[PDB]
This record gives sequence, C-alpha cells and structure tokens, in this order.
Amino acid sequence: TLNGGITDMLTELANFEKNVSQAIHKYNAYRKAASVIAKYPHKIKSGAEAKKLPGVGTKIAEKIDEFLATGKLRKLEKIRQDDTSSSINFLTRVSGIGPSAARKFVDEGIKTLEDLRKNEDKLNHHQRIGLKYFGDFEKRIPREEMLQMQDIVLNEVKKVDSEYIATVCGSFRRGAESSGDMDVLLTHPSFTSESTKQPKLLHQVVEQLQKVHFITDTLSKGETKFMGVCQLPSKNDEKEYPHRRIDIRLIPKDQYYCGVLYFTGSDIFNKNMRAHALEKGFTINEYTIRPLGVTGVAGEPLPVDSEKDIFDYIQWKYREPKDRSE
DNA sequence: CCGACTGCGCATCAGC
DNA sequence: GCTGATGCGC
DNA sequence: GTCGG
Ligand SMILES: Nc1ncnc2c1ncn2[C@H]1C[C@H](O)[C@@H](COP(=O)(O)OP(=O)(O)OP(=O)(O)O)O1
Ligand SMILES: [Cl-]
Ligand SMILES: [Cl-]
Ligand SMILES: [Cl-]
Ligand SMILES: [Cl-]
Ligand SMILES: [Mg+2]
Ligand code: NA
Ligand code: NA
Ligand code: NA
Repeated sequence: TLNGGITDMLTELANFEKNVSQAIHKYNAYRKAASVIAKYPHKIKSGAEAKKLPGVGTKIAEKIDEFLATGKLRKLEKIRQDDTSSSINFLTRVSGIGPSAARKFVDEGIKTLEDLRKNEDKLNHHQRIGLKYFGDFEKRIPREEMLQMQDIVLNEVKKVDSEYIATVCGSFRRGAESSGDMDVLLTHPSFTSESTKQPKLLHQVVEQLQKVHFITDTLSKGETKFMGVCQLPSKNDEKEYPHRRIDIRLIPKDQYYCGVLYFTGSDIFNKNMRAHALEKGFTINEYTIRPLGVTGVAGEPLPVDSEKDIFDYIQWKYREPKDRSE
C-alpha cells in the first residue's frame, strides 16, 4: 500500500489508546485517520497534505511529519519499551481479555503466555478458549478455505430445514482474498419482526454444526447471536487445519437487508455510514433505518427492499460490497 | 470553544 | 430472581 | 483526536 508506514503507525497508536489509555474516542479517531489515509490514492509527502483529509487533524499531521522525516515516532518508540504498556497490549491479544482485564492481570503479575497457561482457573470461559487457540486465532483464513467452510455451513443448515438461508458476510462478502474469521447471517421465515413462531432456531443450527464436528467450541451463545470456534475436516495423514473463529447472527427475515448491510461491513464503513445517516437525520442499525425526530428520538422503521434503498435514504450512491473495505 | 463521536448481543457483576 | 451498568467483541 | 456550528 502507498502509505503503509503511516497507517501502521496510526493503528499502533489506536491500539495503545484503546488497550492502555482506555481512551475509546482517541482509539476511534486514530482508526478513522488510518482508514482515510489508507484509501488516499497518492504517496503522502507531508503532514499538511494529510491534514486535508477528514479525520486527520493537527496532532496527527505533526506525527506524519515526524514519521516522514525520520521513519519512526518517538512517542511509539517509548511505548514499545514500556513494560506495563507492552504487557497490557500483549494480553489483549487473547480473545476475551480486553483493556480492563489485561490491566488487572498485570496488576496480579499475570503477564505472559506462560503466566496465563498456569492460571487458567483465573480466566472466564471466553478467555480460556481464547488462550487455548491463541496461535490459531492470529492466523488468517485463505479464501479457498472460506469457500470450503461456506459449503459445509450452507449444506448443514439446509439439512436442518430447507427454509433457512445462510449468507456468509464480513470480509468474505467484500471479496477479500483472506479473512480473519467467518461471519454467517442466518434467516428463517418463522422469525420476523412481527413474531417468533418457532423456538431454538439458532440452537438447532449450532447443534447440527457441532454434531458434524465443524463447531468445536462456544465463546457465547444466546437466542440470536452465536460466537464460537470451528475447524475444517482434514484428510488421511494430513496436518489439521487451524481452529477458526465463527460468528452466526440470526436476523428477522423481513430485516435481511439491514442485517446484511451491517454484517458485510467493514466496521469502519458501518461507522462512517451510520455517522452520515445521523447528519441526514436517520439512524441505522442491523434491523432498521429510522428517521430522527426534531427531538432526536428514533421514529418508525422505513420500508427497505434492498441494500441500495438504505443508501438512497441517506443520499449516498450505492457501493458494492468490495468497495466497502474501509 | 465544546458537545458529540455507530450501534448492539451476550457474559458478568452490583444492588436490591 | 430482576434490573441496570460495564466489559468485550462484533 | 477531530470537527461542525
Ligand atoms: N464496531 C462495529 N461497528 C459496526 N459494525 C461492526 C463493528 N464491528 C464489526 N462490525 C460488523 C461489520 C463487519 O464486517 C462484520 C464482521 O465483523 P468482523 O468479523 O470483526 O470484521 P470483518 O469480517 O469485516 O473482517 P475480518 O476479516 O477481520 O473478520 O460485523
Ligand atoms: Cl477518549
Ligand atoms: Cl515507530
Ligand atoms: Cl431490512
Ligand atoms: Cl430497530
Ligand atoms: Mg469477519
Ligand atoms: Na483534516
Ligand atoms: Na482481547
Ligand atoms: Na466476526
């Protein structure tokens, strides 16, 4: 990428602010600046040039000037050698360990992978699974494996009930050559915004996927959202595939377009689009787009017949999924 | 200057 | 138990 | 940390 050095710097700063400073708005500000620089189609020559972009302000412009002239950022070089910041940043790489738990563990002298492994009884269930698969969860998934995973999920769902529709979203739907995890949107005509005519709709699908040894572990599970672990079957004498994160979201069938818009992302794209909606007087979530009243109270959901309808309401030209990787 | 910053499911905890 | 807040990840 | 009004 043309400006990878700068965007890596801003990403490292974002992670510092989230994990160590617990400053969520700075985390989001740094990620917004990284995203807008990442799509800028020129190699940046100065901080002033970058400051023309929305989300890049005075302080980031100065950091860009430092980075361009020296290849480094003193602020980050100091963070990298600070033990407490390093410890906290490492611990948050375990799924289920966030900024608060990371700092609490450091306080208690739980600081390394070996520390975590000998203190499993101090981890909740999610953290325990995150530790178990620490290495695997940092490996990306090639699209070819995503296709095999898609084939299993769609066929197993069909066997439970042919009226289910499962749609793989996230980075896969945006056409990525590799994905961090698998995201599956699920619908069934029994579950709408008007009624739930059948219970256990998500449970049934999870169970079937566990029964064929595709889903291997559960991080969290409720009526509409499953988060867990899966693994492709391997062949005779072949090394096993890494374990992979899988999320499944059951969305009311009449709200598919809002749900598929949400679950396709990217996360920053959704943030930017939802922010634009607010400036247009709407609010978007994974279920509906609603107008905001004069008082800032969401009104009734607007009719939605396609993903493009949502774009039309907020006066955005339609963007195909592959153009949403912000 | 300064209020506002996208939006939410599930796990966990506090207070009653 | 319920309710509401916080953590976490999405 | 950035920005709109
Ligand atoms: N913070 C968020 N706000 C709004 N939507 C989000 C947020 N995080 C995630 N999403 C939505 C958009 C994402 O594309 C989708 C799936 O999440 P996620 O799996 O983390 O990202 P991803 O599929 O885009 O990339 P990856 O390849 O890393 O898995 O959920
Ligand atoms: Cl902040
Ligand atoms: Cl650096
Ligand atoms: Cl919809
Ligand atoms: Cl809603
Ligand atoms: Mg994903
Ligand atoms: Na700017
Ligand atoms: Na984590
Ligand atoms: Na995901």
